[PDB]
Amino acid sequence: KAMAGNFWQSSHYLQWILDKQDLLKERQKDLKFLSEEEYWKLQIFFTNVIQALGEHLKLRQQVIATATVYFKRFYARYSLKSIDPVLMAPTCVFLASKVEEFGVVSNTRLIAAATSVLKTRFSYAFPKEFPYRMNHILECEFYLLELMDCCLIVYHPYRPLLQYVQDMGQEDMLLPLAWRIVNDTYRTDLCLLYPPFMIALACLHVACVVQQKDARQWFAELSVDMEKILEIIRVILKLYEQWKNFDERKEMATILSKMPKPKPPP
Amino acid sequence: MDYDFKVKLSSERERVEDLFEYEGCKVGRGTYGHVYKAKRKDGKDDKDYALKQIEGTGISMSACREIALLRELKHPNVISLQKVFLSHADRKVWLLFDYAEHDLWHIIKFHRAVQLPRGMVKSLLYQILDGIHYLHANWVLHRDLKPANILVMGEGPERGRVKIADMGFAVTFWYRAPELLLGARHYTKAIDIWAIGCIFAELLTSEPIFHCRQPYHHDQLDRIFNVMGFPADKDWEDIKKMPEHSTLMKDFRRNTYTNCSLIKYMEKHKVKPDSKAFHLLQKLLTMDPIKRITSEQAMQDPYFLEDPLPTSDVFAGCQIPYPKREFLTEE
Ligand SMILES: Nc1[nH]nc2cc(-c3cncc(Cl)c3N3CCC4(CCNC4=O)CC3)ccc12
Repeated sequence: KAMAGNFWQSSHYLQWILDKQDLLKERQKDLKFLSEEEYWKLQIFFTNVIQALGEHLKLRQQVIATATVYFKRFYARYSLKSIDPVLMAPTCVFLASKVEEFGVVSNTRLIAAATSVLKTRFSYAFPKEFPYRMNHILECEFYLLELMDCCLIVYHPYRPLLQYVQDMGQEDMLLPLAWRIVNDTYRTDLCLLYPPFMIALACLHVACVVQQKDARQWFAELSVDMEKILEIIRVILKLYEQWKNFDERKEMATILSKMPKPKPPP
Repeated sequence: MDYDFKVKLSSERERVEDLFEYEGCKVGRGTYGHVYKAKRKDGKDDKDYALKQIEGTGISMSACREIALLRELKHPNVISLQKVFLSHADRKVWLLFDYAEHDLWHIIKFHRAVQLPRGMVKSLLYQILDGIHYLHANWVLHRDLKPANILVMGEGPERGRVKIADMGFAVTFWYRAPELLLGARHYTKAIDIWAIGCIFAELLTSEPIFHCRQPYHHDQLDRIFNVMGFPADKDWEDIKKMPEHSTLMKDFRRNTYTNCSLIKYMEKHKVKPDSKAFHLLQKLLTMDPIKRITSEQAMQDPYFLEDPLPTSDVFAGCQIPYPKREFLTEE
């Protein structure tokens, strides 16, 4: 469990917990082409592409989460026209798989996964086959590693969620739902804005309200900034309303066509 | 990829050749790649750096894990990654570390060819223990600790500081714990501690304690038993659970080693069995890995409170007689 208790001296905390104002300042370039609404819908879409790539490749949820964090870090800093997000999604999963000690996912298996996932599960968005080959993934990998400043170890809310629910003595009751809610938080910017333990406390809280479990005293006994936790709950509640109102399958072809396109060479 | 983004990045990218002077300054070539003693071309910094071009192209599992871990680790006794350069045309990766002029392989070799002073041995052991404790606390195992990997800083602001190197991120068996030789399927903290015990013995005597002529390695085990004695059942109850335990029983008899003990070996090399040095060493060199001391417990040992106290500079302000690293050809 390498570096597991080093979060406060980690590169994730010291470099990759971003200020919300800077994030939304860098995003204004892409907001000339897409509305705010369409940008959050793109983020949901590409989160789901990455989850589907990991599911197809039989990778653990932690590896999928790290891949998702990489993808988000890249486009927190750069425009969507910099590198095709269809190229970037499998690149992130490839790089995360090497970090997380599963394997250098076979080149032929990475490409086959990319082709089959877009054909089988995203044909509404992508009528043409996956156009990229392994040399394109390899170039992209070098760009991605450079932008992340070689920051590869990413901490997630899963580990502290498990510790908190064990302390409650409510693993069987609360863990399944709290876990799925942590998965859902990756549809938003939260992982770029708050430490993972705060996200796990927010997800656990929402799970307690949904299942009608009184945990007021336990949450009262924590040494934590509850204003920050309530900010996160507010984003979690907002994302299920966004979910309700969003048809990915009807809207995404049109939204993807509105994305800024790369300039060709002169 | 967007053209404007591509040219802006290529314009602004730091290139290893532009920032660093390393022409003809190669100090190492191995399976790891190529390592140079480099200085900044800009001139503001005066220090030497160790500049490694990693072997192969792209980003392998081992390169990925090495970059990922070294990017997070920060401790005085573990050698630290200062910068990564990615060269895009040829897909080569360069790592910049702090430069360590010396190491224990070369230091011990200088003394084996004039005893290795006992203040220096204590100070070396303590800093090795400190560095491994930091790694172990972060669930990072070294997996191949030996004198070649225990670097020591030369003249400069970190003079005499131990710097642990070459962690197993992703032949000779003198530093390998007996459970590895009996078929253990996993690296442990205890395996690192055994290796530290071997290094400490070697620092005391100038000779590798389990030196042996070139998983199950009979002759290496024979040398451990000639030194340590053959373990009684009471000393290592779960030895029966080792995959190669029956091979051991087939090939060895405990009768053979009845006059053998660590006490007898160390007495031959003028290390008194009543010394705190010896009691500590025996705790590190315990055959049963579950009865082996941890790095933290070792650092608390009263050996380190006995005169002389360990020093931050293992040379104790004295002159460094050890020669600087030889330059190699580009061939
Ligand atoms: N001819 C050589 N013998 N021992 C050596 C150690 C170094 C060295 C000096 N300072 C700092 C570091 Cl980090 C160094 N290295 C080199 C590269 C290495 C060696 C194994 N794998 C590596 O990546 C890690 C230690 C250089 C030249 C040497």
